Amino acid sequence: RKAEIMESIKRLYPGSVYGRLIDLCQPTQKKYQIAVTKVLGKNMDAIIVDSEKTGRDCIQYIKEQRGEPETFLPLDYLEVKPTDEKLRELKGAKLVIDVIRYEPPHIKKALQYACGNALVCDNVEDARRIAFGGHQRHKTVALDGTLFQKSGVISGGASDLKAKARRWDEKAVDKLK
Amino acid sequence: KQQLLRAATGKAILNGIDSINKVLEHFRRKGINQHVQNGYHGIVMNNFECEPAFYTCVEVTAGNRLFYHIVDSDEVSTKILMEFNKMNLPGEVTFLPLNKLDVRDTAYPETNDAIPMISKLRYNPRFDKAFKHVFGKTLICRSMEVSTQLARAFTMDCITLEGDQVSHRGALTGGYYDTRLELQKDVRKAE
Repeated sequence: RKAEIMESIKRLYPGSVYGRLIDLCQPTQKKYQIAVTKVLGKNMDAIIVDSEKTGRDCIQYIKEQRGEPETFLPLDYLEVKPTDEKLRELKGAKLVIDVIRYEPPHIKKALQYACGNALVCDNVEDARRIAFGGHQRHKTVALDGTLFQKSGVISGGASDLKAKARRWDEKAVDKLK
Repeated sequence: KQQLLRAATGKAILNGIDSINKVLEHFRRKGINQHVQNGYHGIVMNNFECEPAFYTCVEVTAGNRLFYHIVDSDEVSTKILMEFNKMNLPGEVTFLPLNKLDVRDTAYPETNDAIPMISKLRYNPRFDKAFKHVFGKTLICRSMEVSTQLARAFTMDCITLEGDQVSHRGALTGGYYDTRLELQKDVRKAE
């Protein structure tokens, strides 16, 4: 359909298109599938490339083919902040990137970008108490996929997040593919 | 007439309205939770106007933030979800809670090849922090490459009238754009 363009950019520029985030990482426990799938959202289809250049040429190639808009995170220019590791001490949740496993290790950036210092808590009351209750707010997500951002935004739909989190499962089945 | 819009919306996004609406009437038929109905203000797309030259860059800048729901506060925001999830309904819903919103004070560059995208939207000032949240950080740039310069040097997302995007952190977005605010206009025209 359109992923037939996706391989097309992997082919054209052979060693320089890693693929979309779903392919490069996975949530450790089945538990966190719903929280990780809520935090990553659109960035699960966000094509990770090596340079801003290959980024640019991929967008040009796409326009020619007259295909749907894609996002490229260029590892060469991606401007991310270092994970605040002091948050590993919060007595309720744990950082979201500590629950994702990726590979290769150098795409580490694309992850610090999608995740930042996001947090994953147990229930809704907990995610709220430590997102809004502190002097500094923290993006926080509960296991049912309800999100409390630093901006005040709040979101959910536990039933849709559930169906969406099954992509991680079909993705494992392709480890045997 | 009205169905022309919905077709451009996808069952995914629609199910979150149809559902967010069943919860609203449910509180109504039972006569419980008033603060909620007294504090729900509609979606982002039904609460602002802009000139047709900016339909494309405004629409893509916002994607589906176009359906975030303006509500009075965090408590009206949560009660709608509690029941949304309890009734196990087709997600999803995102809330812009007026009582809670926190948007960063930014000054735009005195540049003459870019304009603040928000200075081109008409909206009720009661609803300010919300539109500032969705649009308060994106410029409309003169060319694909001006976007690059500005989005690199300064902390602002950039986008051309034709939709090519470059984020303040490096992300590149682009592709072929066909031809929602459009039909939101046509339908506002009947009523």
